[PDB]
Amino acid sequence: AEVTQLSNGIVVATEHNPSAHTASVGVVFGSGAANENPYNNGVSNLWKNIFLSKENSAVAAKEGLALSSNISRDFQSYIVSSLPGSTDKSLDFLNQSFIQQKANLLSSSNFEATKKSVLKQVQDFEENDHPNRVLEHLHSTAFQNTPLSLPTRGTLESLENLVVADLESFANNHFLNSNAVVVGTGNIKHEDLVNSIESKNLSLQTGTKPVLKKKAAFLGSEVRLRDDTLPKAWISLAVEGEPVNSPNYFVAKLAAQIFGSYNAFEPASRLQGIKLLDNIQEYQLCDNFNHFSLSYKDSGLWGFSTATRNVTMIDDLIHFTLKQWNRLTISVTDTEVERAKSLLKLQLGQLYESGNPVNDANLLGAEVLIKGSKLSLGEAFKKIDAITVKDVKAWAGKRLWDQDIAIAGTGQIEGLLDYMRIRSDMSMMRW
Amino acid sequence: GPPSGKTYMGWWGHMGGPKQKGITSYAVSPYAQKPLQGIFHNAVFNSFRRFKSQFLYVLIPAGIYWYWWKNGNEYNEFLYSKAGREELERVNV
Repeated sequence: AEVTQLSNGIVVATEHNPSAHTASVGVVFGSGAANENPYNNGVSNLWKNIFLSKENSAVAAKEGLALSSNISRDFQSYIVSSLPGSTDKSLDFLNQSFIQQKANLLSSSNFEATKKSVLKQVQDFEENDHPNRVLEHLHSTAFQNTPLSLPTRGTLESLENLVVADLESFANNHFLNSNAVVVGTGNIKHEDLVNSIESKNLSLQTGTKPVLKKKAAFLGSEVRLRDDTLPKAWISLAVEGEPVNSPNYFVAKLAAQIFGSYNAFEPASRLQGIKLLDNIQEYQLCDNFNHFSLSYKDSGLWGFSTATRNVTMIDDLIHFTLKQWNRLTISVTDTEVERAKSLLKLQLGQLYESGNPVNDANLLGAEVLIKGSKLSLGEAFKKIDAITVKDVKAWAGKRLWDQDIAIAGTGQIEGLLDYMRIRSDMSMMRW
Repeated sequence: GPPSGKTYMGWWGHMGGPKQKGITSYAVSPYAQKPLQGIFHNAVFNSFRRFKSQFLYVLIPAGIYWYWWKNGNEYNEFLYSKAGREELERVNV
């Protein structure tokens, strides 16, 4: 495989997979949820859903073109998938959708129907999807009074104040030339995409997006969304992780991989090679957990989210999990590092080299927006092979051993104790 | 072990209060928090508020009993002196 890249003010980056049967072509902007003030919050979600609106999707589906979109903290994307013989049709449709006009998408009826639909979706997310809203409050309290705290989904109190003028103001300030990368993944060649872009004009705007004064800074805090009428207790807990373009990126991900993920109901998940499972399976402390190493442009998060029904033994869950985290600084073995190497090679090659072209388009767009070129997977495997136990211990002493944490929880979290015992459990007192 | 009676305090998880919903907490780590930022202006004005709302309930009984003790002690050291010895004679008999 190979990733090429060229420039004319726009950036054209591709992945010619000749074995695939489709071809995704779309623009990936460099603005995201982290580029909004807290009063126009959710305008990226509303651009996602006016791009995926019914009239626009119908006009797309007349030629056999499926639309896709994604709103992250750092990057938006607007991807159009088609057969590999219709890349010109997809480019001309994306041109007509964004560049040539926006007033037909931003009519009164389409905007009011879409605002109604996104208000319904945000309310449905707020009162029914519990582990994701725990993770969103974890971001909202780890990075508070700072633009990386804003949720990608938007809030009900802000999103019902947006009108068309704010949509157009965000479009003029963020849908720009240098801010964007046009991405073609799947079964298209790079030269075909560049010659077809130069065949058209496809000039988004003049460019040079707002600087955004505040820089993301981690802030140890907690938020407790206690709802006694829920059957479980969802809780995330994280420290300041590593951002992208850091030398400790793969080390932070391998540290997340050491303790892995778990599902108490699957039989092959209870037999993993984690030493936390010997403590966690005896009295059935949780139903599931997953360790995440989230990496943003300015900062990052490293921690775990979990859910449990054993609501009287939440503190034992947090206790054994954090003592296992303290094992990284002091006495992590060689076999755990080798196992995490093999599993992280596995899940990283599943992530970057799955068969779905839209996910490849999102990942390639994000990576060539942030760091200018895509690191191919072989050099990634060499960087994973270069990690030793001393690198993990040095990273854990830098980032894990007695550092501030951020906690978010909802449900029956009365069994979760104060902030100070969870904070003081980050250092063992025995080392 | 045997079961016990109904108490009014459970434990962490089943404490026994009413069910609560939509009440959110917010707390910051004390490592990123400056302690004793609220000692100056606090130990003056809040301490004067806590004294003003709460002193008179202590000061009126202290005043009553100290005045009554002082009047009794003065009457003692009167009637065991030379001036009030006939009054001591008539009230001791």
